[PDB]
Amino acid sequence: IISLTYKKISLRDICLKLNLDSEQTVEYMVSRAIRDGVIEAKINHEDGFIETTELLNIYDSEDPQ
Amino acid sequence: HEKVTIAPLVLLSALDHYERTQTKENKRCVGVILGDANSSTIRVTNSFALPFEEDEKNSDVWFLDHNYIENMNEMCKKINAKEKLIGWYHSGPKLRASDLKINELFKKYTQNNPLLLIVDVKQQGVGLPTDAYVAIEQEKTFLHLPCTIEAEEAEEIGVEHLLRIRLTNQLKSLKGLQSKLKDVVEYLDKVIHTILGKLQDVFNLNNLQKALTVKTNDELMVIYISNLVRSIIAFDDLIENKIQNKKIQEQRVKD
Repeated sequence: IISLTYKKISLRDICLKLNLDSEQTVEYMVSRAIRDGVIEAKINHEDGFIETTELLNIYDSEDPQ
Repeated sequence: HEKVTIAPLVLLSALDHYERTQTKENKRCVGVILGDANSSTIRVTNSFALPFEEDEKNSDVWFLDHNYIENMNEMCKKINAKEKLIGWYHSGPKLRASDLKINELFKKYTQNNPLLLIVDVKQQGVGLPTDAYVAIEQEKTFLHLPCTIEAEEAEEIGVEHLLRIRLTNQLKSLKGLQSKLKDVVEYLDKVIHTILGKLQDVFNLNNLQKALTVKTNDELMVIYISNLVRSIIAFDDLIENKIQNKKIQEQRVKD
């Protein structure tokens, strides 16, 4: 839900909304769901935010066919 | 450019002159066609057959009787005054070297550009074997025009009495490719210009079609969208028939 809100969101701001423990716990949970193609995003450690890799625009692809 | 349209009366006549004449020993049957070439669409409403003899080993010896030209003219003018000589046809698809010499015989009789008609009696090709060439200034070159069939109740009706999409097109594309394959192989054996000039333009105008594939699927799903609502409407036809048949069942039980 929080990933579909904003494309670029800070790492520490995620633990503030869900009242998580630390940043090391949320780091594993975000990269866990992308194995099945759930979140569809990437985590930038040097930048400091999690960018969503979904640009939509599937009208140019063959998937709906 | 212009167009060529031929009624099946002329097509069947040219194909039936081979068996009646009993032409053998790999010879040709030459005949004359009538129609109007003045318009953009040439329509051939009549055809005939003339005796023709030419030596195979000598291409400089040819004979054509001109009495049949004057006899058919006096015969047609007393029947159909709208028919004039627009050219002549041959008995086979393969072009010979005598096409330029025969063109000089009818240039005085014909009042327009002589039309060169090519009809295959063997029908070893695909689709329409009939070809139509137009001789213009090159010395002289033959420009080919697409041949069609005349749509009228004076011809196609008799065809229906005697006789009674892409899959065919893909087989026609193979015929054009095999012609270019044999042309390149036979060219290398004779060595180690107009064909090579137009050949390189085909490749550069299906690896290039992959660049528009991103924009090709834009209108491809619209077909499925049009087919999605097409299939849904099909249920309204079948379900209504089920309701109609259900009411028929109630009428038979009560009867």
